[PDB]
Amino acid sequence: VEIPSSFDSRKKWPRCKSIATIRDQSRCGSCWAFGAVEAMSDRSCIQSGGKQNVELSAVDLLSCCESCGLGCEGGILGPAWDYWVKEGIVTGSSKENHAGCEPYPFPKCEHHTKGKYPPCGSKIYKTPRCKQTCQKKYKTPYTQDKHRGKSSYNVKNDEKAIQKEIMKYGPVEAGFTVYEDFLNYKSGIYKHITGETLGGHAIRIIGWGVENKAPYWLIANSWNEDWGENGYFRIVRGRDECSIESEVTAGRIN
Ligand SMILES: *[C@H](CS(=O)(=O)c1ccccc1)[C@H](CCc1ccccc1)NC(=O)[C@H](CC(C)C)NC(=O)N1CCOCC1
Repeated sequence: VEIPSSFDSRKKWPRCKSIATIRDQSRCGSCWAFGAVEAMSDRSCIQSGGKQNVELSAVDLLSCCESCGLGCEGGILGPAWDYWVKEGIVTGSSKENHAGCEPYPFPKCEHHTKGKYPPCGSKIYKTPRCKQTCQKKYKTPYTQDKHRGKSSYNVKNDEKAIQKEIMKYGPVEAGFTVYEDFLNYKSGIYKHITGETLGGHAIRIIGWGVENKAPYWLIANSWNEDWGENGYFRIVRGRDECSIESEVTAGRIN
């Protein structure tokens, strides 16, 4: 397949409401779980021809996956996608939207950037308990609100491979190395220039493009709409910038 100079999953599959959604981890290192449930939400819709049109619960995956790492202290992508395939994940919106089986317990906050929400600050919440209980207004039992994948896999660390994957099957989750200068991002095409490592971050790649000959990946961060470019950032594409092409993981419902 020929790869177009630009692609945006929001524009290809606009009936799928989750794709254009920007979420917020709040004061919790749950990026690993957000990147997953976001991409799973997008993909469940894309791959089902719009039959599933849900927001999958971040807290269910964060709190219930025992093999996924340390919860709010950080996680592991392979087991997150495996949990979706084997156990599945229920529905659940942000705290503020109070929708679905298990909405997120934690409120929006500003992540090292200016805005209308309270600053997140440096402290992290304890990983929520695995409650296995839909909110009282949601009239489906927890186990019966589960959405399951069929397969999961890591994507080849090749630019064209990642592009074909996104274009054909939907947004992917991707891990990358976060350096201090990432905290200072307001807009533009990011590359690492200053600052030391802050570990890793997991996000959702929704597309790609090119501006003034500079190619980039287009990515949804999970730090609310006030961070970066209305919740998104762009990063250099084609040079494994901060290992952005080397930790891609996704999966399929069928
Ligand atoms: C999310 C990244 S983040 O918090 O949104 C972020 C932090 C700083 C800069 C930019 C983004 C989590 C943070 C986990 C954390 C780390 C240190 C203190 C508290 C919480 N990152 C992860 O979950 C990563 C995911 C990988 C795919 C990169 N994993 C991770 O941090 N760990 C793996 C499990 O062992 C613990 C560490």
